[PDB]
Amino acid sequence: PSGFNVVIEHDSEYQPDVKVTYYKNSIGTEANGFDTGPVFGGERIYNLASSLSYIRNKINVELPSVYAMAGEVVNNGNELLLINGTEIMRFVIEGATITKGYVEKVKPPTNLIVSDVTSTSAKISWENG
Amino acid sequence: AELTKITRGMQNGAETINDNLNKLNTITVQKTGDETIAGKKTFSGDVSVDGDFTMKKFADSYVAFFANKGSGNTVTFTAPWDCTAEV
Repeated sequence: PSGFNVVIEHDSEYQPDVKVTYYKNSIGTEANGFDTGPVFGGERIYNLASSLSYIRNKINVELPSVYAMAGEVVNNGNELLLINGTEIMRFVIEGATITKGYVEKVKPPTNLIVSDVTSTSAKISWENG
Repeated sequence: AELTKITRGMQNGAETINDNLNKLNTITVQKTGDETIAGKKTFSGDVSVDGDFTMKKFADSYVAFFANKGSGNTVTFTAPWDCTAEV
């Protein structure tokens, strides 16, 4: 929909910052085993532009739809890693500890409309995320 | 020890890491096994040896004897180090 959304659950009662990077063939992600890639340690690191929004204990990292990828989620507490083969999308939190992280699958409803409103009732209608 | 720098994009990364780990493992003094350590080793703090301690030329570098040959009445000498005398 709006984009590709990665949820980061943390222990802060506030709004931790998140910095997103992307890189291929870092140590342990090479297809033919350790150091079988074209640039040992990892190829070009790209900074990914994110739009962040917050609720208590949950950061929602909205990235452009073009970056959308599958993959294993690794939680290292200081950083979250979205590993898809050779590709890694790295999320670095500031001022909190990552509790759990995941690509948002169950997404919140959207076009909320109040119709047929009377003194005693109203009808709420929406659209799936 | 002279280790070879590990950089992003390097060739022979696995072998250079292996050689460096092997270099460190064979040059370092470890908390187990029998070893031989070369070089002048100066210890800042306290040192205790629970096992058998063994040293070279003890009597020469700790015990010094100075006596007057021609008279035997007065001994005059330049102290080799800081010490306790037994006249």
